[PDB]
Formats: sequence, structure tokens, C-alpha cells
Amino acid sequence: NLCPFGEVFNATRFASVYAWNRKRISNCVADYSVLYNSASFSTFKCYGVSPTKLNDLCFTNVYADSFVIRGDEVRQIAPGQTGKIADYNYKLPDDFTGCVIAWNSNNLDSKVGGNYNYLYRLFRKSNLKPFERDISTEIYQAGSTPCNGVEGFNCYFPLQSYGFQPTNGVGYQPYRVVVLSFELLHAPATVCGP
Amino acid sequence: QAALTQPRSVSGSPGQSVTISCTGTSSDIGGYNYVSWYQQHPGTAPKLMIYAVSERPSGVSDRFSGSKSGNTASLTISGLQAEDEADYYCCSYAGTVLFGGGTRLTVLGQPKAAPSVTLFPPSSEELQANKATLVCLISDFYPGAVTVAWKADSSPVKAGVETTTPSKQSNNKYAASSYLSLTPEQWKSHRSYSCQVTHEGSTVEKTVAPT
Amino acid sequence: EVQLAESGGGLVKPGGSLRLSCVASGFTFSSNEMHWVRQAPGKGLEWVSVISESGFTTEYADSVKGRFTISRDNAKNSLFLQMNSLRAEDTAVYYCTRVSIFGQFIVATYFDYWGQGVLVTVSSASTKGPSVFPLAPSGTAALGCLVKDYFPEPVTVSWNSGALTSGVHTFPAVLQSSGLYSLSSVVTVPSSSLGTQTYICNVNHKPSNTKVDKRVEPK
Ligand SMILES: *[C@@H]1O[C@H](CO[C@@H]2O[C@@H](C)[C@@H](O)[C@@H](O)[C@@H]2O)[C@@H](O[C@@H]2O[C@H](CO)[C@@H](O)[C@H](O)[C@H]2NC(C)=O)[C@H](O)[C@H]1NC(C)=O
Repeated sequence: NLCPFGEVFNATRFASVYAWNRKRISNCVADYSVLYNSASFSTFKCYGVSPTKLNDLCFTNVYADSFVIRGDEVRQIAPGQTGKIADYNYKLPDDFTGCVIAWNSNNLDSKVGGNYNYLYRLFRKSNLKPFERDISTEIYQAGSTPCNGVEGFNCYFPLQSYGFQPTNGVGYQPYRVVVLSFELLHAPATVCGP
Repeated sequence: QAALTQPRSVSGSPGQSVTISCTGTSSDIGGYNYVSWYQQHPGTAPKLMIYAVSERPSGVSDRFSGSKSGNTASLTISGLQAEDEADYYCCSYAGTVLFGGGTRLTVLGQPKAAPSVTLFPPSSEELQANKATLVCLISDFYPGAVTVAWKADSSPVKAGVETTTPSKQSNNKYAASSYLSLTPEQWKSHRSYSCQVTHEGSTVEKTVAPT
Repeated sequence: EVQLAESGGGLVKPGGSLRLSCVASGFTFSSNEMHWVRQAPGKGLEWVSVISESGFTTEYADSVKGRFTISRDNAKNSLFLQMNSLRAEDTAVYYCTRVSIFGQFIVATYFDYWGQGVLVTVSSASTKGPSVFPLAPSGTAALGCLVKDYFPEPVTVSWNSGALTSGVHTFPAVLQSSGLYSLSSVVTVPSSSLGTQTYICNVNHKPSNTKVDKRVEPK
């Protein structure tokens, strides 16, 4: 029985990056070369170990994290980067050895007049830790004045809408992203290549 | 096949008008105003003539105008001048680049003329060399624009076609040729092959068979 | 005035590599998305690749994905295209052209300026004389000769050593995907003259001193 990669890669809608989804894959056969060749991807960068060689290992669990960011932000989805997306939305560890896959989704996630349903976190007191996920919605205090939960001067709502439009330049268009991470425990290793 | 569909050839006499169409879908020409038109003379880069459907850059003749209706854009050129003879490309870049296939505009200096077509089967010399070339020669046509389609028996032939661009003869009409390569056993097996030449929407066809 | 100045074309064998460059002047380069577009001889404009202003986003046509890399150097006002594993069908003129990005939107005046274009030829053709074949005639009749697989241009063709020139049409050559040329020459003659008159085509390929006399006869 084949691993259910399709319900992640071919999902009708994706999550806002601040509210990124994780899918656990287990108990199945996974062809990472035939997934390389599922379709045409704009980015498919595997850190550490090749895909053809991934087909010869086994793991306890593989995790598929997915979300939407701007094309120019995909370079932040890599170990050791910074910027608003790595700092406040989705963070990979320096020692990451999984894969990052991305493709242009202008046709699906942009709307005339702006798709305002995809958001990112713009303000945060501190940086995320690797694989942290912060769906908090508390008003951010930019100054000395307390905020008490009301927006105003120096008191900002922390999430910002991308407003994806079909006519944005390519660097600004929506990109769907999938991050593969590979977990091996002291337990049976049940996801393997054929 | 191009993403946007244009006619291969349009023409008019000096002083007259002509229109070039460009058909797309509701998610490009039909949905957005990122519709542009480019002029290209032989040997030079494309030049922007119309943008935002109907606007022209400074320095472009106001004889060039653009419009759209539904999913079809139109470039219109009034008061035709010799220097307008060129290829014209429409484009839509509403987030994804979609080009038309190009239209050759001829400014008529003589009456239109249908091509003569001569078709030759493989020579017995060539077949004994383990090759097989069909030769379709197209001459004396005007405007210089033709489309060539090859049939094996009754059915279209994809691969092995090599077709020249039209080239001006001394009399200012045009010539072209189309070459269909086959193996000797391809040639011997079908009952006939056909060379079909379309010029200004009228088709001339020639057929040869293994004797 | 806006200018895009291209360089780096040329002739390369299939499998080989070339690097195209496009140097911009007269506008703020880092505010422009840059594209490569190519045109194979006698064919339409084919979009190839795009790079965003920052350089962080790149996309490719399917025909070149995996083999071409677009890149830019904003501090040097430069756009590049690295072309590896080249194939016959990449033979074309390659143009760079800009798309200003304003407020994150594509401007209406996209591709308003283009480079002059550089020719890329992917071929391993070497000097080769043609194989000549007669094209037999079936109140006139057409006969000719097929002049195949030669390189480079030109060939000349005469009939009956130049004594015969009325009704002769030598057609411009086709260029094949292999890099080789082939042309035909036909002469139209009275049907009454077949057999009792004999017709010879004289093919000269001076780039390879191949001279061929061949007569064409009915079958
Ligand atoms: C993502 O979807 C494409 C499109 O396939 C559609 O959805 C599939 C789940 C299946 O129902 C297809 O028949 C649908 O057409 C998938 O590409 C297909 O892959 C199958 C093998 O599973 C192949 O037989 C089909 O011909 C493919 N069709 C195309 C368009 O290439 C693709 O595999 C899906 N991606 C993932 C990650 O599974």
C-alpha cells in the first residue's frame, strides 16, 4: 500500500504559514524518486541525503509540513536562514536533513481583488524555535504604552494578510511548500522505499 | 500550438485597414487587461506597439489601435504602409506569460496567387540506399505564407516533416518546400502519401504511391 | 534610454554548454523582473525563463527545465542564462527583456524593451558533399534532382551544363535538425521531349569540391 502523499501535495486548500499543517505518514511504501517526478516542482532541495538513496532507508515516521508563502520567501525555508518567515512563522533547525519542495500556486491561491485568507505573522516578541507553531492572536505592543487587547498606536494585530493577486510579479505570487522530515525511533521502522 | 491563437497570415492593400485577432480564455484575455501586441521585422527584436489592450507607446503611429471582446483581442492597422509588413505577436501577462503564435502581415503589391505544388516519391536509387524522401515543392504563391500537412493514406503524419520558410522569388511571389522522411518499409506499406498545402484558407493536394 | 546588451552566443556541439549574458543600462535594474525568450528559425516567440527582481524566484519552461539556469547580479546590472546539455532543438535566437515591478504588481508596459538577440547554434555538422538523387518525371513534365545532406551552403545546380535555363527552379535549402542542408531543383519541360531528349543535373558544392553530374530519366 502506497503512502498517501497525494492528500498533502494535491490538497485543495493549504494552510496559512503561521498555522502550518503537519501530516504523519506511517505504515506504507514511499517512492521518493517517483515523488520527485510526480509533477514539475519549482524547488526540490534535499538536505543531507539524496532521494534515490532515501528509497533504501526506513523510518518510524515521516512528517509532511505544508503552507503557502511568497515565491521570494521559499529561500527562508532552509536551515540557518532568517527573515520574517523563518523568524516568526516556520523555522527549520540548523541540522535539518529532510527535504523542502515548493511550486507556484498562482492559479489556485490568487483571486481577483486579492486572496486575503492566507496570512503570516509580522510581529512577535521573540523568534520561533525549530518546528514551533504559534497561532496566538494577541495584540503586539510596539511602544511603552500597554495595549490591553485593543489595537491602536503602537498596538498591532500580529497577523498580516498576503492578499495574493493573479497579477503580482512572480517573486510575490503564492507558492505551496511541503517540508519532509524523517523520524527514526527505538520502535519498528515502517515507512520504506520498495 | 501556441497558448493564444492568431491567424497565420493577414493582408491588405496600401491605404486600407486590417485586423489581427488573438483568442485566449477567460483567465487571460477575457479576465484581465494585460494584453500587448509586438511587431517584429526580420532580423530584429520585437517592438511593443500596444499595451493594456488599447494604449500605444509614444512614437508608435496612431494608425495602430487595439481592442478586445470576450476572450478575443484585436490589433487593427489602418492606412496600411509598406513598412507595416512584419510579424505581429499578441501576448497576455496576467501573472503567466502567454504568447500568440504570430501573424504575418503582408501589404499587397500584387494580386494574391495560389501555389503550384509538385510532389515527388522516393527514387529507386534512394530506396536501395535504405532511405526514403518525399519532396513537396511549392511555388509562385502570394502572400508568402503557407501551411503544409502530410497524409499517410487518409491519416495525418506527425514526425519526419521538414518545411522551409517561404522565400521571395525573382517575380516577388514566394517558394517553399516540404520534405517527409520515412524508412523504405514505411513507404512501401501504405497505399499512398499526400502533400496538402493550404494558402489563404484554400488547400491544394498532391498524392504519390509506390509503383 | 533603456538598453539591454546581449552577448555570449555561438556554435556548440550537442551535449555542450554556453552562458548568455544581458547587461542593462538606463533604468533601475533591481526593480525589474527579467526574462529570456527565444525564437527558433522561422518559428514563434517561446518564453524560456524568469527571475524575480531580488533573484530569489526562478521559473523555467518545461522544454529547458533541468538544463538551464537563470541568474542575475544586480550590483553589475547583469542577467545571465547558463545553458547545459544543449540539444539541436535549442538552436534559436535568445532575447532578454524586462518587466518592471511596481508595488509588487506587473506593470502594463511589460516587455517594453528587448535585447538585440544572440544566435545559439547546437550542431555537429562538418563539411560534407551531398548525396544526389534523380527525381523522375511521370503537355509538360517536371523532373529534378534531390541534393541531400550537405554542409555548408551553398550548392549550385545547373542543367545540361547550363544550356537549359528556361523552366528551371532551384529551391532554397531546408536546414535539418542534424545541421545538414538539403535542396531540390526541378525543371519543367515538354512531355513530347522525354526519351528523345536527355536531361542532366550538374551539382557543384565548392565547400567540398564535390561535383556531380546525374541524368534524370523517366521510369
Ligand atoms: C497529484 O495529482 C496528479 C493528478 O492525478 C489525479 O489525481 C490522482 C491522485 C489520480 O486520481 C489521477 O488519476 C488523477 O488524474 C497525480 O498524477 C497521476 O499519477 C498517477 C499515479 O498515481 C498516474 O497514473 C496519472 O496518470 C497521473 N496523472 C498525471 C496528471 O500525471 C499525482 O501523482 C498526484 N501527486 C501525488 C503526490 O500523488
